[PDB]
Amino acid sequence: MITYNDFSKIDIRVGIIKEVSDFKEAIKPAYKLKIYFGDIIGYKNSSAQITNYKKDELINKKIIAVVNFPPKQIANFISEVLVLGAITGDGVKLLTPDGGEPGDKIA
Amino acid sequence: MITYNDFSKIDIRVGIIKEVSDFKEAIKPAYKLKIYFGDIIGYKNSSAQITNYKKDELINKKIIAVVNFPPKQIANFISEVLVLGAITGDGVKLLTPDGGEPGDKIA
Repeated sequence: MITYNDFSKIDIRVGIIKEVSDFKEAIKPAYKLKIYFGDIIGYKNSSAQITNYKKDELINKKIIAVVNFPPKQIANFISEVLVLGAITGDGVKLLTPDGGEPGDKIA
Repeated sequence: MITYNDFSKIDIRVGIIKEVSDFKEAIKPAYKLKIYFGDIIGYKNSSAQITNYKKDELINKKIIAVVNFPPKQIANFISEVLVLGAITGDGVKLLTPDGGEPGDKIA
């Protein structure tokens, strides 16, 4: 129902979470994440509904994100990337790469 | 580059690799993978350039795949889904979910 070309339009990278705070103003329970995506992209912020994880579980965790969306305002915060996770019977479960560095690209 | 809708159009699921064999006719080194995506989608086949993994590393592994591409013929084989992995300095590294069941959808 899409093309292989449609998927190539999406820029999906490995990132590493470096800071986590509560997103107090958000409707949904959420964290503000500051994520490093390597020497060229640098740091981007994200809103993520992943409060099933404790903050200490996310520090230095390698995650996967869409990095070429338009910035999304949510209250007074700008979410710059979308962190990918599966919607499961036990909440959102992050996607992780088996290995890789921040800024590595999904094929 | 895109909008959120460009991403939402892509159907990305958790699947589990059930069978792995060598894709002997492919010019790139690749495995043929039979992957279970839950009781609605069922089984799908994929060609994956992940021969840096041993076959016994992949059996029972939860992976992430795009499930709504058109089928892609590669030699005499039809690859039905795209298994997602990061392109790293040490080869392709599969994406895995932290948890989830086959057919669970990426948000």
